[PDB]
Amino acid sequence: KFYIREPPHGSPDWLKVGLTLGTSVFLWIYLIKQHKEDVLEYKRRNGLE
Amino acid sequence: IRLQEDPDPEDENLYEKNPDSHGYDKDPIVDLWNMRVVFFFGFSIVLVLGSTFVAYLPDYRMQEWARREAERLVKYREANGLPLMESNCFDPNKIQLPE
Amino acid sequence: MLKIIIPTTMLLPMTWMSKHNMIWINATVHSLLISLISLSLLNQLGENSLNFSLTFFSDSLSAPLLVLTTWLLPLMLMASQSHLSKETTTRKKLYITMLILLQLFLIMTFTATELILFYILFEATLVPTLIIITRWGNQTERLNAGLYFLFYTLAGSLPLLVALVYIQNTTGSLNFLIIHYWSHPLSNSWSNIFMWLACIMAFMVKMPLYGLHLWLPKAHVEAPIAGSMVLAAVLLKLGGYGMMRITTILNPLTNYMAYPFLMLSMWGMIMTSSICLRQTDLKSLIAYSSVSHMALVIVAIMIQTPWSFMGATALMIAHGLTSSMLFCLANTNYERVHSRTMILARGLQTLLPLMATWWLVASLTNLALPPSINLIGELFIITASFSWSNITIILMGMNMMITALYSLYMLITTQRGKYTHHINNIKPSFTRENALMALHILPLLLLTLNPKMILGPLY
Amino acid sequence: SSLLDLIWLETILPKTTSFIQMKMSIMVSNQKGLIKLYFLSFLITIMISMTLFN
Amino acid sequence: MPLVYMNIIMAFAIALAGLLMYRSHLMSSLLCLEGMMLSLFIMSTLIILNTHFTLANMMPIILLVFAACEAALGLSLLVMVSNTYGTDYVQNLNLLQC
Amino acid sequence: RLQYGPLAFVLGERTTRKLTETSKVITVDGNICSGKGRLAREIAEKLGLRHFPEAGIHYADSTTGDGKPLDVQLSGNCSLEKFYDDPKSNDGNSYRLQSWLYASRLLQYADALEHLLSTGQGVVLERSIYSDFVFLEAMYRQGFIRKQCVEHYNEVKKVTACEYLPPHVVVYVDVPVPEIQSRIQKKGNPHEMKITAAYLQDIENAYKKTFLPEMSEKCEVLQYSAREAEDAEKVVEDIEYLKCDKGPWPDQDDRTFHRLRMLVQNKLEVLNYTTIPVYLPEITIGAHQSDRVFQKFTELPGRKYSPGYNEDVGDKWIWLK
Amino acid sequence: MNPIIYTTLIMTVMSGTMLVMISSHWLLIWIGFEMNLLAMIPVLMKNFNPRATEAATKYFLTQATASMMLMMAIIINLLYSGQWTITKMFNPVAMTMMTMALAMKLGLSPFHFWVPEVTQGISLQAGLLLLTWQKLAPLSVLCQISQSINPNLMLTMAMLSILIGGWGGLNQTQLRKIMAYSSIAHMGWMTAVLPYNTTMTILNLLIYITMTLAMFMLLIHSSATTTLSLSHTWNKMPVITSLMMVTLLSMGGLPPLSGFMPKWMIIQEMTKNESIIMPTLMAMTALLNLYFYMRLAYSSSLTMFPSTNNMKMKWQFEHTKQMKLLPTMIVLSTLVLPMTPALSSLN
Amino acid sequence: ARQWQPDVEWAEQFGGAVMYPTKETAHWKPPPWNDVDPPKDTLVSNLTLNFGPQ
Ligand SMILES: CCCCCCCCCCCCCCCCCC(=O)OC[C@H](COP(=O)(O)OCCN)OC(=O)CCCCCCCCCCCCCCCCC
Ligand SMILES: Nc1ncnc2c1ncn2[C@@H]1O[C@H](COP(=O)(O)OP(=O)(O)O)[C@@H](O)[C@H]1O
Repeated sequence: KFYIREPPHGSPDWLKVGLTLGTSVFLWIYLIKQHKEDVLEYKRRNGLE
Repeated sequence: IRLQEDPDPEDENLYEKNPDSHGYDKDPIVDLWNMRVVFFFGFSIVLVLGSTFVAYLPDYRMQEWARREAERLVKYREANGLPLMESNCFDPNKIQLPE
Repeated sequence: MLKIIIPTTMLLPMTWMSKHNMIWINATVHSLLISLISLSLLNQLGENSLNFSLTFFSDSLSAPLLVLTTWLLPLMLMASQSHLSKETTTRKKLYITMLILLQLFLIMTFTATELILFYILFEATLVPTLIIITRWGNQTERLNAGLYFLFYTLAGSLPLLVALVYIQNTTGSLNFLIIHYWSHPLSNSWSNIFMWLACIMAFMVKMPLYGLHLWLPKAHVEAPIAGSMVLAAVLLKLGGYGMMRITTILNPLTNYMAYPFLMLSMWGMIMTSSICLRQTDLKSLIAYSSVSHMALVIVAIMIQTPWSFMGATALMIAHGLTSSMLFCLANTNYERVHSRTMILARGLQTLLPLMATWWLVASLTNLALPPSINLIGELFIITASFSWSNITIILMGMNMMITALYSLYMLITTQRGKYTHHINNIKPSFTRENALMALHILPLLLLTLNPKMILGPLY
Repeated sequence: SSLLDLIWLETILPKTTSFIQMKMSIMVSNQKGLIKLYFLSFLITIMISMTLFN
Repeated sequence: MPLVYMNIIMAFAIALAGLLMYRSHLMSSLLCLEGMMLSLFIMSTLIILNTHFTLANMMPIILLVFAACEAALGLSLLVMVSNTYGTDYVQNLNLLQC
Repeated sequence: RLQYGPLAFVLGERTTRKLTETSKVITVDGNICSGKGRLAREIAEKLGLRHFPEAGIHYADSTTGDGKPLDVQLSGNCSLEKFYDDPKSNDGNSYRLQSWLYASRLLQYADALEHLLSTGQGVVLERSIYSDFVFLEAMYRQGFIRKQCVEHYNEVKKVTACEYLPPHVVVYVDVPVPEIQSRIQKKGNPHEMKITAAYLQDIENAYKKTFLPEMSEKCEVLQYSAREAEDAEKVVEDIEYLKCDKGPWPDQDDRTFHRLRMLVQNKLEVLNYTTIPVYLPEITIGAHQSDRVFQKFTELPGRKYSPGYNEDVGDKWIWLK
Repeated sequence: MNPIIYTTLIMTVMSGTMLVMISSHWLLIWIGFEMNLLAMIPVLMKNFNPRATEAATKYFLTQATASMMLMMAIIINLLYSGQWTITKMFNPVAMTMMTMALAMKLGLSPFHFWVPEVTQGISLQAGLLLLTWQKLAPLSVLCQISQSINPNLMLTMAMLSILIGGWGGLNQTQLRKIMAYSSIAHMGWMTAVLPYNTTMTILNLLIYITMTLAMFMLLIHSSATTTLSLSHTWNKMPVITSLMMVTLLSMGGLPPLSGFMPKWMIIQEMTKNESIIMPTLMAMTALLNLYFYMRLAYSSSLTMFPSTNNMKMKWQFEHTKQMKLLPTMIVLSTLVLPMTPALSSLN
Repeated sequence: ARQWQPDVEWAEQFGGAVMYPTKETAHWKPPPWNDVDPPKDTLVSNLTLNFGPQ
């Protein structure tokens, strides 16, 4: 112990950390799925593959 | 006085602590290696290697190519009695003047 | 060009992630490596330019300027590490970051293939320079110097932006290759006169032209040593490069519109040399010598002949190297005695011999001494001006005489005579300062050995 | 050095422009903050826009 | 256009000129501001009644509602100014400068 | 919630609900070397209130980082001992000390108000910002400080102390100046032994003529002599039987308490006007010295980053914080 | 003011602006303007003092006069056309009345004095909300009715705004008055491009709003309302001063920063319409704004002004409240020049 | 032997009510630190009434 008063950010807010990581993972997987669906729809409409 | 101001510090001499100082850093080892890297890289690498690289850069400006082409053209034109330098750059037949 | 651009953007995080005592070493080593890499741009073709991609291209005019910039960065690092010993780590890294950003902007400026991207980059070069001047200048006048520099450049350059967007609307493209191939003559009209004026005036203010040059002594005298080195060596060459680039679409209006600028350049060359004769400040003398040399370059570009452009390119490279070396020498003297007065320190030949040798060589290169590339460029410009008219020889001879006079006046005042008795803190010259002078002077002599590398596309 | 560089090249381009800008800035910013005054200005502007603009 | 519309528009113009020319009192200018909306109400209802725009007959009432909302706002600001200075004179509103 | 703010207020946290009618602000005052400190200790312990010793130099050091005091060059730049030895210094030590002590008292009053509004427990302070000016007048009438220093003090005090609630109880301990000097001589500390009689008299005059008349109008004022102050049982009994409904505390509401709590929990907003651009030679610091001292303070162990993000003092999980 | 009352007043201001921006009826647009003003006055008077009361009084008088003129224009347009839909106005007199009313609401010259007066009078949060949102709404109305705008009147008022903003900002030392004159100049630029490209008007609006939010939030973070108060920020938190310096450089239009994009696009668009004199004058006049931005930058970050002694306690203490989206606004206001072609998405 | 940094003269140059003072602007004064002006000593002037004798 160093500080005379417990700092507000003394320990990680695990709820916020978990929500942040989950939001990042969800956004990345959603973006990958959206890009795949966009490529498939573009190919289907233009009659490429 | 109008402020609580520091006095102007005395000039710091690098030779006082380190008599054999190269003038790069206060730390002796850091200063020595700064001198070494500067001298090695700059002088040796850049100067010598870049100078020989520029000296032996290939003839991409086609100076010698132009000279050989000129030699061939002069030989051919003086062998056949043609003028060495043509009067026109382009073909007057291919040029169509206005009426 | 990415093989050179990306290493600078990697110099940035390396500078910010290196240790506190290793920033100078790492920056110098990797700047020298980047310069060596950029030495490969000198292999140019005789027919056309090096068109790497749709965005960047290199030419016999851009290549020497890029090599000069990449070589100038580590010398600036050496001088900055000289004068920034007591700074904090964060501020040292910020200064190095400003230098790196300036080099990156200059590289992209010299290699930009469109006029609007070139405008954006050559205007972006102002911010790091202004920050450097007004933040790490020593005296009070740095703020006024920065204001003058910024406002001169911007008041010159904004009509250039308007003219560039107008030209894009009229012709369809600002790509340099397209505007060179699809160029059409400029008829004698008021609108064309003012378009020519917008472009030429922007680059003339950048040059600077005589009568538009006060910002140059203001900024050069009051900027730190690295800022002074970059201002004279490279930042003055943006105007000449731009004029040699834009004048493709400004014909035949350049035959008639160039008279006032030619007269200003010649007479102000004479006047600034005479001013150099009577300068009580060494930095001001160097700055006015720079003004005279760039006035000669302006004369070359305005007369606009294949012999004038080669001389302009050679003189620009030579002036960059020589002015950087002179500023470094004057800065070492200032770091000795903490004053810029020329007559304060005397007998410096008997107090510091090898620095006297460096001063002698720098002064001999400052005046046109054969076979130096300074003389090569000046002689080509003088011959082209002679073909233009036969009294330009009178003006050029007067300028050469005054140039020799003030160069040797500076040398004799600073180095010869008897030393000042009460100045007793002139320590022996450092290995770092001697190496800085050697790295300034040797490439100039090697360029003298091989002169076709700096004679431009017209060679 | 003195007459041209330090006096007249400074007087013509940079100093005169700065003086004009300072004078205009003082003129614009020198207001007593009176709603009566600048609402009279509003009335004049409205009349001018109605009449002189068609 | 008939002369009735001319008179109503002239009344609006007069009330607008009155507001733009203060004398001493803020209350007098508030009264000038209230008259402009009265002229607007009269003009709007004269136009709507003449063209038999049946569904537009509710517009003047909304106009009156927001008119008296503005009047309430002006009265509140006037009481605050009068508490601050002792009079509703607009000369006292000079702390802020342009 | 989880931190006081508008969200907590709209959730329903109310200061009036939190209070227990024993939440009182009591300030004990007196001349130099009185029994005011011991009286405050006894009153605080008997009434179960939190005691706040006098806010001298390094109080902010005690409340931030680790409780240990920092260097005088980094916290305060003033010396009470030097003020005693050479009161008429040419470096502005006297007014630097006075302004720093006023800022420290302002900080302590903000802390006490925050504690009272967040816990409901009363606070007994050994001195307040309302009593601080007596030493300013004592310095001014003795020629120690200047009229410009007094004017700057008045401006800062106005714009700062105009925003807080006066104490519920003001307890003044009256001790005659000869007795003050006798106690000083008995204590034997040389610097305070150098205190002159006129300086002590000016403090008492300021207390008697300005502070006590000013505090009487706002709320109750209790005055005791040495013997009366020594017997704290009667003092606490007198406090417990005080009838008063003319103070601003009864007029305070939930919204006013919300605004006051939002103000006092923000320590940088409390000290906002303690540094106003008034360039007195006593309190102004040059650019170079300011930069050097700021660098030294940042080089202090647990001061480079925020409290939760200082690895050198044993903070882990920084990369996930 | 109760927090619930404050948030409901903010919601009502936003409701009025959204009603203006979604309505297709002139009466509903006027209703939105009235609701916005009615809920905006107490926001100005939130921190009660004579200066705030005077600022609110001046703002109310100006906006009430503008609303009266706007309703008169609506009625006159209805008389000659019988139409309530917001389209190209059918009467030139009504169009002139509407143009003058919307210019007065925006603060375009010569209807500008209330902008510096009120901005100085009110606090920093009130000034931020005022500038941003109260420019957001009338510009929407003008963009809707652009095709009937008189180019001469609009460009005259725009150039006057640019010149007057430059000169006023040159003279001022107060940060709020400086921000107000900057707002006047930026509104001038936007309304100058308005009669040609409402897309460029919207682009300039977005960039100006981002830069203004960043600057105001930096001022709130530093709690500085004057030049000398800002001169002490380098001794407490030097990062904020550097961020303010780069934001000031961006607001001056210096490349390669975000502030150059609106000026560049507007100059290009006006050049496409064979306008050269106006773009050149507008480009040259902005150097005054750049000058006083640079003067502010000299005092705050590029030089070190003297500090005081209680700054040591300020060092000891840490900032509590966290600004929301401040880093995002600082990044978006300086480093979005390479993302210029997104204005097509804005189209 | 050190970089010049602004002093009290520079700060007082930048610390006026406005830049570029004139006579009127010199008569002007900067606003209060907390934007709260001192209250004015206005007189309530209560109505005085004679209740009686008639
Ligand atoms: C459309 C959404 C717009 C934004 C809505 C939210 C605004 C208020 C919240 C952000 C406040 C500033 C950011 C820094 C907060 C620091 C305090 C902290 O610890 O925050 C933790 C937080 C993660 O918390 P968590 O709840 O997990 O977030 C995911 C959602 N549940 O950490 C963070 O939130 C940090 C990352 C924030 C993301 C960057 C900001 C939004 C950018 C969106 C992309 C578009 C960029 C341009 C925006 C303008 C144009 C649209
Ligand atoms: N504003 C002030 N200016 C100068 N000195 C002060 C100030 N406030 C307190 N002091 C000094 O701090 C000390 C406070 O202790 P004191 O009042 O003697 O009570 P105690 O005897 O219980 O310690 C005194 O020596 C006093 O001189």
